[PDB]
Amino acid sequence: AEFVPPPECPVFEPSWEEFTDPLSFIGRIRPLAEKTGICKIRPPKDWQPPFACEVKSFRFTPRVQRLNELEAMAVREYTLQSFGEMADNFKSDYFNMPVHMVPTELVEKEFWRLVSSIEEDVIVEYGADISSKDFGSGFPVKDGRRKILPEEEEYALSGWNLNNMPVLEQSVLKVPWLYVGMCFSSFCWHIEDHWSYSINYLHWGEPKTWYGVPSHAAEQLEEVMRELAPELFESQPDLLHQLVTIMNPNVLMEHGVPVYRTNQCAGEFVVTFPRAYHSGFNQGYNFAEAVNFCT
Ligand SMILES: CN(C)C/C=C/C(=O)Nc1cccc([C@@H](OCCN2CCCCC2)c2cc3nccc(C(=O)O)c3s2)c1
Ligand SMILES: [Mn+2]
Repeated sequence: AEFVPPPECPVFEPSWEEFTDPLSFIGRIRPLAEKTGICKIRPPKDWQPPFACEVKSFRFTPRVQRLNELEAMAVREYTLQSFGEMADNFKSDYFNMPVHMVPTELVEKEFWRLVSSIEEDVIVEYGADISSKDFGSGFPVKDGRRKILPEEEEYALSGWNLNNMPVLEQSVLKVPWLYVGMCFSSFCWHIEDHWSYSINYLHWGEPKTWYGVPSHAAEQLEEVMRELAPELFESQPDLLHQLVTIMNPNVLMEHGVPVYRTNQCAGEFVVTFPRAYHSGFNQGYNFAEAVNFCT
């Protein structure tokens, strides 16, 4: 009856030589990582970019998420600090223990029980899709808006700074987004527009739990998802259906869809490959930055 964790996706720990350029590194790991849809990359231990958001003025209105909205068939303004106090209070009250003592496996098991629970109605909030143009990127940027210390210039010029990723697509003829998470805040199964790659960096906080499906199984997932979707949504275009495609990974696994998981911890990157379906949820109060790119 309880959730069975999918197998773990690949984790790479490049040396300083292998860490010189993200595009080259991703191209090298592609033979393996494209067979798992997602992978995790741990930078060298000394690579520690400072958090460069304007924390004093960081204010936002998160969106309300009802975990069991599919089975069942608002706007308060926070600062970073006040959302964190709300987030920690929620999780410690929910589990009756300090937030850092809750095992990742237990939050994962409870999340999926809640998504299918018809008797318990859990509602959470997600500071999602915050533009880095609003209060700045979490990475230091040579934009002139904020001041960069000498020890920070290396990170402003790093290829792994998400503001320095190639985002322009080649054809005959984008900015990173920010995510402030709390326990159980989540994202539904989707692929990126134009089947792009995405790269995701967790600046700080509790882990972000991911699930990924390799691209060779994309059509298989789509058929399972539409076979099991409510009939009212069955004929909806993909771009709209993706707004509500919450589905337990074990259900996909029972239909033969390969699924991998990972816990992305603070300071780690997750890369999603072209047409690799992914979904996930946050273990607690955290702060992530993400951008789409093409190769
Ligand atoms: C594809 N979804 C729309 C399906 C809906 C899922 C859902 O139920 N709730 C939800 C709430 C807020 C944002 C989003 C998605 O927003 C995409 C961001 N994009 C740029 C800004 C404008 C909108 C599109 C995300 C995609 C994504 N992918 C990887 C990791 C994360 C993460 O949160 O860490 C996210 S969040 C989802
Ligand atoms: Mn995505």
